[PDB]
Amino acid sequence: GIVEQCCTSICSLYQLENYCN
Amino acid sequence: FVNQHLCGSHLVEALYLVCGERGFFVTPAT
Repeated sequence: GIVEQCCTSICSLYQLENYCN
Repeated sequence: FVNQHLCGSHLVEALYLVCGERGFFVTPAT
Protein backbone atom coordinates (compact mmCIF):
# COMPACT_ATOMS: atom_id res chain seq x y z
CA GLY A 1 0.00 0.00 0.00
CA ILE A 2 1.29 3.41 -1.26
CA VAL A 3 -1.71 5.22 0.38
CA GLU A 4 -0.07 4.51 3.77
CA GLN A 5 3.30 5.99 2.54
CA CYS A 6 1.67 9.22 1.13
CA CYS A 7 -0.23 9.58 4.42
CA THR A 8 2.24 8.59 7.12
CA SER A 9 5.16 10.29 5.42
CA ILE A 10 5.18 13.49 3.34
CA CYS A 11 4.37 13.04 -0.39
CA SER A 12 5.82 14.98 -3.39
CA LEU A 13 4.75 16.01 -6.94
CA TYR A 14 6.69 13.18 -8.55
CA GLN A 15 5.20 10.62 -6.14
CA LEU A 16 1.66 11.72 -6.99
CA GLU A 17 2.33 11.81 -10.80
CA ASN A 18 3.52 8.15 -10.41
CA TYR A 19 -0.04 7.18 -9.33
CA CYS A 20 -1.28 8.38 -12.72
CA ASN A 21 0.01 7.48 -16.20
CA PHE B 1 2.95 23.19 -4.48
CA VAL B 2 2.99 22.41 -0.81
CA ASN B 3 4.58 19.27 0.57
CA GLN B 4 2.36 17.70 3.26
CA HIS B 5 0.85 14.41 4.32
CA LEU B 6 -1.90 13.59 1.83
CA CYS B 7 -4.55 11.15 3.09
CA GLY B 8 -8.25 10.59 2.57
CA SER B 9 -9.99 13.17 0.35
CA HIS B 10 -6.82 15.29 0.39
CA LEU B 11 -5.17 12.55 -1.70
CA VAL B 12 -7.78 12.29 -4.45
CA GLU B 13 -7.94 16.08 -4.64
CA ALA B 14 -4.11 16.30 -4.92
CA LEU B 15 -4.18 13.79 -7.69
CA TYR B 16 -6.92 15.60 -9.59
CA LEU B 17 -4.80 18.76 -9.29
CA VAL B 18 -1.45 17.21 -10.24
CA CYS B 19 -2.64 14.90 -13.09
CA GLY B 20 -5.54 16.97 -14.48
CA GLU B 21 -8.01 15.18 -16.86
CA ARG B 22 -5.65 12.16 -16.88
CA GLY B 23 -6.35 11.73 -13.18
CA PHE B 24 -6.04 8.41 -11.32
CA PHE B 25 -8.87 5.80 -11.11
CA VAL B 26 -10.13 4.00 -7.96
CA THR B 27 -12.83 1.30 -7.81
CA PRO B 28 -15.71 1.77 -5.35
CA ALA B 29 -14.32 1.76 -1.78
CA THR B 30 -16.08 -0.55 0.64
